[PDB]
Amino acid sequence: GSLDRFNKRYSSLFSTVELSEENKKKTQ
Amino acid sequence: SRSVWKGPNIVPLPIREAMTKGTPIRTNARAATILPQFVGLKFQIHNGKEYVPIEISEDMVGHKLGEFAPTRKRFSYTQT
Amino acid sequence: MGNFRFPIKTKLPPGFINARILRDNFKRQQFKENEILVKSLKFIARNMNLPTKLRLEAQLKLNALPNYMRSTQIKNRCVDSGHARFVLSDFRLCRYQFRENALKGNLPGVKKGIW
Amino acid sequence: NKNMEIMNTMNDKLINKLLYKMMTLKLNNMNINKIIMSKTINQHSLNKLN
Amino acid sequence: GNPDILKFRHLKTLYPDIEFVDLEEQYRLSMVEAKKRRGKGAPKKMKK
Amino acid sequence: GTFNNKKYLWSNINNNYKLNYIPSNHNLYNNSNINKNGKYNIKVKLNFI
RNA sequence: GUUACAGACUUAAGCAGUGGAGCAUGUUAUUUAAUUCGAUAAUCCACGACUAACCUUACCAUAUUUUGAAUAUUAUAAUAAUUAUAAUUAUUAUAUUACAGGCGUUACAUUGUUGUCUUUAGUUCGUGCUGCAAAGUUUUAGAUUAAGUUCAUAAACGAACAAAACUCCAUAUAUAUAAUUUUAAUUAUAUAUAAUUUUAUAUUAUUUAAUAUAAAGAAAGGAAUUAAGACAAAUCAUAAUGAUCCUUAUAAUAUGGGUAAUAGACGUGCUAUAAUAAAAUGAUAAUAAAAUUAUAUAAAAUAUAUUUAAUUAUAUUUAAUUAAUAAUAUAAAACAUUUUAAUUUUUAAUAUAUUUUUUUAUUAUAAAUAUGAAUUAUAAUCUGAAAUUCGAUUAUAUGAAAAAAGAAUUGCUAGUAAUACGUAAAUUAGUAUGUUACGGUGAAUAUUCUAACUGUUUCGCACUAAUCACUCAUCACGCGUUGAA
Ligand SMILES: [Mg+2]
Ligand SMILES: [Mg+2]
Ligand SMILES: [Mg+2]
Ligand SMILES: [Mg+2]
Ligand SMILES: [Mg+2]
Ligand SMILES: [Mg+2]
Ligand SMILES: [Mg+2]
Ligand SMILES: [Mg+2]
Ligand SMILES: [Mg+2]
Ligand SMILES: [Mg+2]
Ligand SMILES: [Mg+2]
Ligand SMILES: [Mg+2]
Ligand SMILES: [Mg+2]
Ligand SMILES: [Mg+2]
Ligand SMILES: [Mg+2]
Ligand SMILES: [Mg+2]
Ligand SMILES: [Mg+2]
Ligand SMILES: [Mg+2]
Ligand SMILES: [Mg+2]
Ligand SMILES: [Mg+2]
Ligand SMILES: [Mg+2]
Ligand SMILES: [Mg+2]
Ligand SMILES: [Mg+2]
Ligand SMILES: [Mg+2]
Ligand SMILES: [Mg+2]
Ligand SMILES: [Mg+2]
Ligand SMILES: [Mg+2]
Ligand SMILES: [Mg+2]
Ligand SMILES: [Mg+2]
Ligand SMILES: [Mg+2]
Ligand SMILES: [Mg+2]
Ligand SMILES: [Mg+2]
Ligand SMILES: [Mg+2]
Repeated sequence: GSLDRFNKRYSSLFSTVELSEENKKKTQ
Repeated sequence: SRSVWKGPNIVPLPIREAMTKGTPIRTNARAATILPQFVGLKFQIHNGKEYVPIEISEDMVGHKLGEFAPTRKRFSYTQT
Repeated sequence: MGNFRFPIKTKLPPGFINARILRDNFKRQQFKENEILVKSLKFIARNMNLPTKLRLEAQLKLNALPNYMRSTQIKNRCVDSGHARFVLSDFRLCRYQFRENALKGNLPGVKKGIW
Repeated sequence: NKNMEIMNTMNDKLINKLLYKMMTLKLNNMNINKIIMSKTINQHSLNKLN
Repeated sequence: GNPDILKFRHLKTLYPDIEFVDLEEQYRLSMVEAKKRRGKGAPKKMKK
Repeated sequence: GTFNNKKYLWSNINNNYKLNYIPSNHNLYNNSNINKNGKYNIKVKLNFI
């Protein structure tokens, strides 16, 4: 349950909108 | 950012295009935390020399990408 | 590009020039230029009170900043020579070079440590 | 402020080199009289350098 | 340091009357000339 | 000549050391010009009673 | 592998260690795309490097720069400062060659510097004199000192560099200064004076020199300085320069990786293996010194870990001070109470009593711990933009080896060693088991025998790149010459 753990201890931030923010496809 | 507050270590990637169409993401980051938003995306993480193909684990969610691309070769001794 | 090593046209430091020195100096200048901005970005990132999207954007921006904006990248070189080991801050000089200068009398108040 | 003192002594050292450079003259590519100079000594009073 | 410091170039600007000699530069030029003479000069740089 | 000073040897005046390693009366220096053959230098050392 | 003295941390005592264990760090080897380069007998191995995440870095993979960091030459054009809409200059731009650049190769081309012989006592100068001369004398009959330093004697007399001395630290005294809130006057700091101590009585050996005794004194150390020569000792990776090689690459920039790889081996350290020794505690806060704080030092106090609170660690937020004024920082061992398995050398149930934080009686209490802290799991925190390779804390678990260590071997004669005594800074954004420094407490021992290695000398010497010297014969390889037959 690594994903579950991640969700638990990054819960206040609430981590889609986040994906859109952090996904510039110029550099690859 | 290790500490739970201010986490995670986020990097810019070509994520959305990979999600749309299976084009592997050639990362030279090695210090980007894996996220739930990319499990089942193909990454090609740098090893110093050669980029290493990995389909990001469902369990890898907590870890860094560089943790799955082992830089040094496995040591041996020439018994002469 | 061709006409300069780094993006911005910076001056050469006076006296002893070296490739490593040149590299360091430029980096220091860029840090000086973009010090306040970096600080502001850092503040925006490390904020529990602010909107999370904004803090994420700030973090991304910080990540995308170049090699020459980084304070941590700066390394104290010797000024007389271009060495970067045992560099004393009170006279920006390398160990041997400092000693050489000290014995000559270049230093303002330095002399043999006799006790 | 020791930073300022360091900057001053650097300046002084740079001026010494400049002075050394100046010291050698030429006369229409006929005679090159090389005036020898000592190492400079810089006296930093509150008012003035000498 | 202070990048604007007096150089040998300027010592011609400030005092044109005095025909100064930069010794290290002159030496370098003499070395270059010697290299040219004995077939050890720098190869001509590629442009492309 | 000589590099010892006899004013300090039998009197109230004492010798003192410049940068705590050069007897005051001494003054040492060198200057290294480059030759055709390579680098060389010329130490000078005077005493001044 | 010599004669006889003299020498000292040389040996001998003595104290503590190394060598066994685990970890740290350097080195080797091997590995690797790269594990950058150098140091590698004494005179390398926490060395260059007073901090390898990126940088630093020099190495590697992939990208991309090509007059580039300079100086000068020759041209077009643009902007700004100054003058009374023009001009003079300064710069910038685009080019243009010579080149620039090179941690590439050679410290067996060099510089400077350093190591070892070496704080060892040697090294020379005139000049004079002896010998045909190389050379010798000086530089030693005789002694002595730490000593070519000092007496004498001497064909010698001086000298310079060394030695000593002047120097610095520390000490004692005096004077000056400090409105005794920057106070520590029990101090700090300038200037002196002071000793390489003096005097006298005796007892041994020859006027003096060692021992002893006495009276006069604060009078007792450490540091720097390490000559000539040598080792073709170390450094071209502090830096510079000769020669040589590279010039779309051996020059330049970015992203990541490496320098942290691990069979065996080798040094240095650190922590240990428990009771002449470890742990809890100790607020009218037992007692220091030295040094740092405008690229900062961070006090008090609140919050969480943690029901009290203290401790320790973070966070919150900056009071004070850029400093004899505030902070880093209530020094720590010490000393005192408590506890401590191995240990039925203790505990707890009864009685017991003029050992009561205890005694006696009778019952039950049956080779790594309540030593050590390697290794690992999870959670947090710190620095930084970034902690995966690869950093530092804290918590909850985990609890290897190790039972004072073989041949051998290291340091140290006094405020020295020792110390489970702590403190500071340099290098950092961040990390010391390292380095450089400070105080605290504070000993044990002692010279006669032998190896070595420096200076002295005797004898020897076929050695002179000086014993890693020189050097003898067979056998083996080729090319001659002359015998025997
Ligand atoms: Mg011994
Ligand atoms: Mg061993
Ligand atoms: Mg061991
Ligand atoms: Mg080299
Ligand atoms: Mg190496
Ligand atoms: Mg290179
Ligand atoms: Mg060149
Ligand atoms: Mg160089
Ligand atoms: Mg050599
Ligand atoms: Mg040398
Ligand atoms: Mg004769
Ligand atoms: Mg002699
Ligand atoms: Mg002689
Ligand atoms: Mg001396
Ligand atoms: Mg007072
Ligand atoms: Mg010598
Ligand atoms: Mg050699
Ligand atoms: Mg070498
Ligand atoms: Mg060179
Ligand atoms: Mg290259
Ligand atoms: Mg890089
Ligand atoms: Mg290393
Ligand atoms: Mg060492
Ligand atoms: Mg114990
Ligand atoms: Mg506090
Ligand atoms: Mg204070
Ligand atoms: Mg206390
Ligand atoms: Mg065991
Ligand atoms: Mg324990
Ligand atoms: Mg302990
Ligand atoms: Mg740094
Ligand atoms: Mg001590
Ligand atoms: Mg002798």
